[PDB]
Amino acid sequence: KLHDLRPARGSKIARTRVGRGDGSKGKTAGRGTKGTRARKQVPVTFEGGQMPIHMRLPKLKGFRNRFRTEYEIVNVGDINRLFPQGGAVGVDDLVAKGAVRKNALVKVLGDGKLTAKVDVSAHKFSGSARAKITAAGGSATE
Amino acid sequence: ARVKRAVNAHKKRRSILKASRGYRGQRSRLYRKAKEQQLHSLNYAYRDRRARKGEFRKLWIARINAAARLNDITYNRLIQGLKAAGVEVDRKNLADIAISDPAAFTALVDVARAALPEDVNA
Amino acid sequence: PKAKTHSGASKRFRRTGTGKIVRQKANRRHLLEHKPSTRTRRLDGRTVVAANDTKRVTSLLN
RNA sequence: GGAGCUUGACUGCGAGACUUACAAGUCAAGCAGGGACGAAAGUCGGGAUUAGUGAUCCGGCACCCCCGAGUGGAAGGGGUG
RNA sequence: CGCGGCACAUCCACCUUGUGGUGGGUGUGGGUAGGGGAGCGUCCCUCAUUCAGCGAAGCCACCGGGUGACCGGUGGUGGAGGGUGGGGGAGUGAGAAUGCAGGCAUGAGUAGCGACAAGGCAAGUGAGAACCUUGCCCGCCGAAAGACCAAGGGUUCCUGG
RNA sequence: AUGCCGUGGUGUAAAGCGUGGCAGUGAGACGGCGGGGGAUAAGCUCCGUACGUCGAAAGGGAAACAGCCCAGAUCGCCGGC
RNA sequence: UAGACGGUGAGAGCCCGGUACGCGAAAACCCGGCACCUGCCUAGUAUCAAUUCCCGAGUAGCAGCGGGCCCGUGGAAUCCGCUGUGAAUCCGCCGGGACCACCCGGUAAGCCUAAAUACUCCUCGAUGACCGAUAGCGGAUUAGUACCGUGAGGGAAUGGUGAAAAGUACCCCGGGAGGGGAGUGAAAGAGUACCUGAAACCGUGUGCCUACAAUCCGUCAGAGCCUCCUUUUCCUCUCCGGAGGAGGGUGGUGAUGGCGUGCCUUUUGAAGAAUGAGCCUGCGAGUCAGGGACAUGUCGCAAGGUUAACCCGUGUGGGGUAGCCGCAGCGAAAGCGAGUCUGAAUAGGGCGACCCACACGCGCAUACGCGCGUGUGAAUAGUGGCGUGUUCUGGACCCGAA
RNA sequence: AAGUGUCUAAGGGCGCAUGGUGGAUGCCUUGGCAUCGAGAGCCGAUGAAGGACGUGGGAGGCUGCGAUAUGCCUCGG
Repeated sequence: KLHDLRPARGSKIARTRVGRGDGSKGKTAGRGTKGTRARKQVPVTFEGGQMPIHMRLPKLKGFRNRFRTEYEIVNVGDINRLFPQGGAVGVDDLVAKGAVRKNALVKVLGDGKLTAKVDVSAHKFSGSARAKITAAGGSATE
Repeated sequence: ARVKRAVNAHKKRRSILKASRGYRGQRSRLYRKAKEQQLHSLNYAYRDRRARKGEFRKLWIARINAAARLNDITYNRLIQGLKAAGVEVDRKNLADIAISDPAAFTALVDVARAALPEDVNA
Repeated sequence: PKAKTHSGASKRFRRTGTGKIVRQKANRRHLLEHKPSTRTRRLDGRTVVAANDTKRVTSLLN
């Protein structure tokens, strides 16, 4: 019951109250100084006055393409163990098994020996994926 | 949750004051002045018990020297002789003997004198 | 209410697929007549963050 | 010090070390291409060495289909110098 | 060094042999800033349990206990809400900020008592009179300390208590 | 001479390295030993030592005494060396 | 169908006001319903040739100066405003991020539009791990009052008798207040200045030391008295008591000796002649929100995990798959994939994958292991919540300027 | 003769007993803060909000009230 109900050993760490005497933590308590740190927190960015690393280092080159359609990546080894009987592989089926993000286009990698002779109804297969699928005896789609 | 922090503090106040009783003026009346004195008093007790032990050695030595001089012998040669005799007797009870039974002290002096070799050469 | 990422850090540092951060070196945008190809090759490329400020940088990015 | 022929006062890399708070600086055998001197072996990624220099952002010239706010182009931006 | 009591690492042999502990050995244990670990205590909600107008809390004194923060018992005051344990949550622990609110101290029964116009006596009211009332003297301003208006104040004018 | 790097043994309890978490310091002083600045100066100031102490260390001694000599307090003891 | 709270002489289901629950509105108001009253229509729907007109004007758009939208005049679109100029009505005009051809979409410069959303002076009913008189609104009490200020404005303190006033009849000192004796009363040790009644502070009675002696006003040794008390010589009075005393042991006091330079802060450094505090009581200074971030410990799950807003319901439980982190990363980007990039290629290099005490099939090897598969059962992990420490924006540990 | 030699407390100190001052702690509440749900969300030239003056058998203030003045008339409780 509740009177036998206990917290887990090692959890429920007591709050270290700070400004409660010298035996508990101290009068200055961490801020054992008289400078800025004693009275206020200096921004983590500020180095001292010299140019911080944020301006000292050069700007990361390049840009970012707005029209970049990122594809989700499906492990053919995961196909091998997930559907050892083959038969048919749908995207709805793969997400039903939780192997890939929902509502997204996919790609197939070839890292893993494929033995399951199964056609895959999906998108954008790699050349090595075609090598493994045709090795098993299946067919690529898009 | 206001807690009214009086009670917890009062435990300290009444404890320190009841221990501090007997001190003169603003020592046995004021908490914050008494507190100072307990710190000084107890640091003093801390070193004074040890100094006390040394002090008692000084007293015992003086008395042994007095009785020894009454038997025409110095403390130096007295202890040297007793060590040569193996008489592992402390200065507390030796000084006691000096009062309870001076004759026993004289006997120990004769033992030391006989045990001492001959002179100051080696 | 919600953390902010330092925009310069997001525009200068690039996190990799693991717990590593790299810094672009480019002390080569002003004068390039006196610098040898040795020096420009030392600057060319991308260099892991030295371990002497990662405890700061990771908080600057996050 | 002196003389003849030349342009390596190059390209894309450079393991591994020194040094150093960091940035930064400094050396690097050897390899691919292509070339100079050399009958050859071999030397050459500026000056006997160390001083002659200046982070970031932004802007400018040339070049590389890298993108191109529905498409095809362009403005602009991006990469190398 | 010796003799006893606490503690921290490591080690030896064990019990649930890295969770957690038992017996023993060696070494270690001055310490601010600072890190880490393990705890006491006031208040409050809940659960189990419970003393309690045959006298709780709070407070006071005494005797005891714990390595410490602190705890218990007895007795007195008081007269209604507190203990034990497992948990939860803090407006949670004051000796100091020329700190704040309140009360009282030292200074100290010291200074000071307010234009360099002056009071005195008698009788009397009254428990009580230098200071009030009524008489008799003295003194002072008298182009103001006199006598009337305005502003202002807002009953301070009279009677009785 | 010392000292520094590295190497093969002996010896040692934790001292080291790497990667993380959280802070302090970022005003030093004195003495001894080498110096420089100064006047052959200073309780002056500026340097080095894996030289020490105080700072952050009580105790005993230097009459008194943070920095000198000895010595690093767990507690108790009317016990010793 | 009442055990919610509160009151009543103390802790009440059954004493009381009430609650559960059921009744209950002349009149007024609000809402809803019904009738009257008010008000709209003698159709432009459909097929068609496309000669003609129209679809909001000093408007749009353009130029200049400005605003604002992530967008700081910049390559600067959309939107709004000002100033000049100044078009068209379907083969039209504007927008789709300078801009232009094509394509999709909608037809501006005219009006109105409830719900979902926000707020509480005020009025209901309820709640509270909110306060209990120095707290809570500043204001529990003649409170935005007394009071300060020219004024705008600023802006206090004072709670509690006892169940019931039963507020001490009467007497006696005293001018009275006040006090004592009586008395009510459970109690006056609850008397209007009052529940409990600490400390500072004041004072009295009494045990002990002190007027030839200096020292943070103590500590440790430490005699003699005082008080409590055991044994005991002893009083034999003994069915009592233990008187006074030796010795022993508590609680006070303390002669006299030794030792010893207040506390905090800040300081290289302090007993201070560096600062600060007159004392006592009370008040008060590192905390919280966030599906924040980083790290760590425990607890759920297990290549998954997890739900926010929101719906239902009665306590905060059941649902809700939009989304997030992980799962494959590299590259400026296109892109391709265990490779990828620079690069003619990479022989090399930046980044990430793959660890055996080992068998079976197999090349090499004296022995030792390189490699493709199954295990001789070989190597492994993230996510969320509650805690801890730090950190970011939030008044950010507190107080304090000119 | 020479020497030893307790005893003073004017007035202070310490500790006990007993009082006073003060009103802290404890317990309480005619009182407030912050919230969920449900209403209302306007008043006013018909003289609003809010106020001065005045009104009671009896001095003053607060609440209510307005020369009809701690109240009037009507329907209900």
